[PDB]
Amino acid sequence: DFGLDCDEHSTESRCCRYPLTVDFEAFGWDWIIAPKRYKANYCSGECEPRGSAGPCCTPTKMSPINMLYFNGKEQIIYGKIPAMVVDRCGCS
Amino acid sequence: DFGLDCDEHSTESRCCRYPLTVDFEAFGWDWIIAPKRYKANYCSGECEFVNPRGSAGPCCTPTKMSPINMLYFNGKEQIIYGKIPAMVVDRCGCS
Repeated sequence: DFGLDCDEHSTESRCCRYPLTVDFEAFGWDWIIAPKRYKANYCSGECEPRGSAGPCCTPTKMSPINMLYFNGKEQIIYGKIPAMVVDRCGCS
Repeated sequence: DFGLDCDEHSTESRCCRYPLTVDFEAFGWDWIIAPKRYKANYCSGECEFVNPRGSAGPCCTPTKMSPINMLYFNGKEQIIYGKIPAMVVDRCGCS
């Protein structure tokens, strides 16, 4: 099947996926040209190398984003950065 | 911190650190010279509260991990000696 999606107003106790904007500009990371901002989302809820065996509401599928940024050497980098967007949440 | 250690068959519900041996020789990775076997451990237990991780809910996860040095083949009479990061769980906690 699929993962569950929730808003800030859900009274959902199970492993669910919530919206979240990651703001690089707000972090102050100005070496990042684009994007200044993107939708990352996150996982939260209960479940009835990485060293965790216990079930946990974790991203079960993530997708990359393309970024444009400085290394400060008059060197601008355009790259595909993996695992930046939580597309789906589930337990282990 | 929240560093509890448990052995197997422990009666424990809280976030604890359990033993686990990773055994390259028994697994058959004969290209791995050393270590043949090492203590990796893992985290397990419940966590109460009243970017490429993207998890907010509390979870029993390693709060500290350490590397191991490995000696292995690429099969070209090429033996590689390197520091391999995050291979040993040293401590477990909720965050």
